[PDB]
Amino acid sequence: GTHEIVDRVLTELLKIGDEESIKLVTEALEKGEIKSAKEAVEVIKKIAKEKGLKELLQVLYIVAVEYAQEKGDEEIDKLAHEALRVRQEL
Amino acid sequence: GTHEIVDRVLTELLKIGDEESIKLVTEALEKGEIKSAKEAVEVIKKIAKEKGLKELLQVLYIVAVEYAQEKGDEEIDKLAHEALRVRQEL
Amino acid sequence: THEIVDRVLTELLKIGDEESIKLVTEALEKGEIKSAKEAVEVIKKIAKEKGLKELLQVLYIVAVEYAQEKGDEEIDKLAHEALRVRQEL
Amino acid sequence: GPGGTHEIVDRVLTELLKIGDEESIKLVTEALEKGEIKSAKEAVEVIKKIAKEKGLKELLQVLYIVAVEYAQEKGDEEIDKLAHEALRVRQEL
Amino acid sequence: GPGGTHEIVDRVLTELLKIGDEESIKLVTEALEKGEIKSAKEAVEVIKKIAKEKGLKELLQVLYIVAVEYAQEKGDEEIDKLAHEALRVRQEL
Ligand SMILES: [Zn+2]
Ligand SMILES: [Zn+2]
Ligand SMILES: [Zn+2]
Ligand SMILES: [Zn+2]
Ligand SMILES: [Zn+2]
Repeated sequence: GTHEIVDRVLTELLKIGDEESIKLVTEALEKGEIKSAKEAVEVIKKIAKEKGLKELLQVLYIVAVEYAQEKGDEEIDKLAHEALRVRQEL
Repeated sequence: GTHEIVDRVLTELLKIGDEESIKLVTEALEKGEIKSAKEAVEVIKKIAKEKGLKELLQVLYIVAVEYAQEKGDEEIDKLAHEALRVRQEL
Repeated sequence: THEIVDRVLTELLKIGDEESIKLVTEALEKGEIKSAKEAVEVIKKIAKEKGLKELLQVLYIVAVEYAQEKGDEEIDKLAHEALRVRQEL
Repeated sequence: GPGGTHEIVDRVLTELLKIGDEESIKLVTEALEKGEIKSAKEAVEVIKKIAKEKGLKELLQVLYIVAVEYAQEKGDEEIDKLAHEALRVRQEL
Repeated sequence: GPGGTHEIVDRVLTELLKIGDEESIKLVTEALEKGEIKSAKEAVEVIKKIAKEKGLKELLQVLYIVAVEYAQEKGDEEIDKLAHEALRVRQEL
């Protein structure tokens, strides 16, 4: 759950070589800050808004919206769209 | 249903950085208008024909034929081919 | 029923082959393609006459993956003919 | 049998088209039409030797990828061995 | 056994071909051929170690992706933990 969102975000960040978001996301994971898939999205969303990381929010939208689709989870879908909104409003 | 079409369109728009189409599509989604995948294709195709958005229609054709293929939806398949006809007539 | 032509147009789009999209969509409009086999035959014939190597490339890939998916030996045979027609242009 | 034959050969041909390698395409399609390839294992073996003879590191790369993924799919340990062989041939060129 | 070893090693090689990392391909094939690997988990540890000692950032990126997806497939928390270690080792290189 936690790792399912986080690990995929990490993988997608490596593909675009966003090394700073990789560092920040992994820290949040290791700080014990993530206990659910839902928690992963809000934490990663918050981090990206604070540091102005448009590509992190793009990755986050894609990963969460597919996780929500795959699991039938309406809450994750909401956070994914809200991530893009943060991305727009940067 | 609705989000099945819209969310993949947004994901594909993100992959090519079509920031203009992303604005319009999430705007259409947020406006509570779209109640079905068929309405999703209709609204996006009409947006993109009005604005002359070749890349949106291409993404629309692909997302909608593959959705119509998966679920057996003759109406959506028709709408995808109409998306493509408008694009070629741009 | 026309699974093959849909996958062909998606691939033609990526390479921006608007002429093949046109000619392929025309064949679809007229009711010509009602099965996988007729999909490959009609598209291969159209690519042979109009001299479209890129269409035959796309058709081979699409047809051969379709054949593998469904275990359809006649489509496989058709896919390789389209490749041969390409190699002789 | 031809089931495994075309799974190897057709995916190799698909990948060669993607990189535009007409030289390999002609070499593989002619070996297939000449009856040189009657099983998955022979496909790998024939394409591997063709590529070694002509120094086609790009064809061995495709062959390795297609063969090891087929070997994992079918649990075929002989395809897997040939696949690693293809990679070694590529590496020694 | 050899199944899990090759599921890890073979995909790493596949991904290394895609980025053209011939230095890593050689070091990985060398470790495979030397019977130094009995399981998927050992494959990850040995590849992670080589990549640390030779400073191979790209091998570690490939290793994380291969190992973390294998771990998800197999419900294998030990291999997941290795995958994140591989990313940390890359961060310090
Ligand atoms: Zn993990
Ligand atoms: Zn959604
Ligand atoms: Zn259609
Ligand atoms: Zn074939
Ligand atoms: Zn192997």
